[PDB]
Amino acid sequence: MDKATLVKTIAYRMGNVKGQDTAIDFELALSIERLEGQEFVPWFLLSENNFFEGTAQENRIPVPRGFIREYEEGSLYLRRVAGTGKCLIKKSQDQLLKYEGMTGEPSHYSLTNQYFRIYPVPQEDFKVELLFYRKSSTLNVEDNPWYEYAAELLVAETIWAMLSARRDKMADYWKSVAADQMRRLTILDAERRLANQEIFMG
Amino acid sequence: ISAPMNDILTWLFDSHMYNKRQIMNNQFIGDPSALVVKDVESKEPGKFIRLRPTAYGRDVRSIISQLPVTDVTAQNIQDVQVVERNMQRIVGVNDDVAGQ
Amino acid sequence: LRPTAYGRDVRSIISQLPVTDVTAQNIQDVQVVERNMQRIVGVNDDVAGQ
Amino acid sequence: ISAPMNDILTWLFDSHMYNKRQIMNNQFIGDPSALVVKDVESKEPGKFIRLRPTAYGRDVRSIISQLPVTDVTAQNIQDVQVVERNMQRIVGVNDDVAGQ
Amino acid sequence: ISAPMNDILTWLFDSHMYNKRQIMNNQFIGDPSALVVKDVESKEPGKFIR
Amino acid sequence: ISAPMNDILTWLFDSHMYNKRQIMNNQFIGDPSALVVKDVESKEPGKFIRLRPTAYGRDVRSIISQLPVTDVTAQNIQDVQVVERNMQRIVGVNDDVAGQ
Amino acid sequence: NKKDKAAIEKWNKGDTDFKSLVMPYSYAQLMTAHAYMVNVFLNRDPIFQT
Repeated sequence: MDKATLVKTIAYRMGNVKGQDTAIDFELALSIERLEGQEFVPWFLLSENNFFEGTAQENRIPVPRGFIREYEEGSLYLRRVAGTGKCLIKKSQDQLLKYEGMTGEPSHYSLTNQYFRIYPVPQEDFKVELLFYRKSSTLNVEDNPWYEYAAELLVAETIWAMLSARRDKMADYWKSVAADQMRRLTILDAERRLANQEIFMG
Repeated sequence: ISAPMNDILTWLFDSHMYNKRQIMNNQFIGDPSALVVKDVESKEPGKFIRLRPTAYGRDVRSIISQLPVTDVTAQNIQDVQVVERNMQRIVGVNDDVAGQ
Repeated sequence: LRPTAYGRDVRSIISQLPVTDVTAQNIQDVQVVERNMQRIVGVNDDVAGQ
Repeated sequence: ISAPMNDILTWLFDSHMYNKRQIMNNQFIGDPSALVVKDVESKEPGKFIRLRPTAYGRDVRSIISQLPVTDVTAQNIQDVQVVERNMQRIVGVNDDVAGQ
Repeated sequence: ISAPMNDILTWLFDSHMYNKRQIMNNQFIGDPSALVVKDVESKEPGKFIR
Repeated sequence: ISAPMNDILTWLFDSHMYNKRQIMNNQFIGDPSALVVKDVESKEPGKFIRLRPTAYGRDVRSIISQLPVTDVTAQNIQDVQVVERNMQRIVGVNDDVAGQ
Repeated sequence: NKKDKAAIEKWNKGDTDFKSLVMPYSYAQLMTAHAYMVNVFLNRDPIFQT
């Protein structure tokens, strides 16, 4: 679906409302903003490979712009000039204070709020790569992913907001509908991921 | 003279061996969704297989368990011993009957 | 477990049928009949002797 | 003459050994969230693994446990012993037959 | 001639020794909040952890 | 020649001994409020530890208990015995080999 | 092994840890054999006899 069909469907299923059209757009943007803030991150918010170049003597690497989380089946990889690389390992900061002053290529990291820290402090310019989840507004894709893949969740959520202001009791119903849609969306994510995968112990 | 009995012995051995082959390997049955996979597949000595968030309250046993297998054809050994004694009796090379 | 069964408990689904041979005690009975056979023929006989 | 049998012995030893390799290491399954991690990773003799602030009131027993593993291929030893006796019989170097 | 076997022996010993090293130390799991701490850390013979 | 091995023995003894030092003493865990204290601290042969007035009706079993401790490093003894046998083999002073 | 350098460091500090080794068995057997041969041939009183 697209924005026009979304607005038309939201207006139709809210009681064939016709006067309001701008509030629907406002609460449709706010619905996406609210959904991005919750704990569950769908698969379509995963970014592409991004590389960062940094100066010598700074261990702090700022977090990418729309960072929500770090991809679990992903890693921070150092790309050496020759094209080879190693995967850096995450530990807590307390655990990485032994290394201050030991010298070499970077080998470990910690995330502390807004900064990735490379504790084996490089003495020369480096380059790292990362895969992570991002807010949509920052994705480099043609249309909002949400519109294509999670359209029903979006409609219900928008309706709740609009109705809650008018004080209808229908709202709770639409919140339950949205909760069911999100519950179903979570299962697909797993299925999509776990498809054609065989697990061996050890 | 002993051929009929020898066969009974080969049958017993082969059956036992074929049933062991099919089931005696360590294997596990589990729910793929609840765990982070790369962790399952590591042989390092101490390793924590981290559960994904949803199963935080589930009985751990339920998530991964090992299938139980038993060989019921493992007692064929007592039967082998009888047939062999009976074979010593027909041929008479080292026999029970002469003096028990 | 298959997708449609993602949340099920593993223990319930598969099990091995239990089997027992009740005719496996015929061995004690064989031993008696053989002793009785030694008595009729008298080749290696329990009688005559304690 | 004995090669057919020897080969059976090699198969048994190899199977047991491979199944051991796969599952023996001691590993634990657990919920990452409930505990403070650096504590888990210490080998000091007496150490209290503290529950994290968000889990201050939880019961300790539930959070971490060790996966149970068993080798079902560990009884292949009785079977080895039989095949070896059978091998002594064909060759006749140290043979059960001829003698009670 | 014996080299191939000797190795199998070294592997067995080393694995065992490495797995013991990692887990065989007495350690406890607990809720920090419920107890007065200095009490936990005393080796005196009779002590009441309040 | 044997030093690499001896050192393994020293590590084992020391580990066991340190883990014992830490946890062996007999200690009790309890609720201070429920009992009259001077009573707890008496070594007389027969003594009734009275519940305090505010706890007059409580069940006695619940209030005080002894923490359970075990030494898991107490089996290092079987391991010591193996390493010693292996040491007799390298040096050859009292050696298992040459003899059945 | 990689883990070994750490262990050596502990030992220097005063502590104890596990450093790896290769099991003796094979050596013992060679040595037992060499002895058989020395006794049979060399330790005799005449050695070369006619």
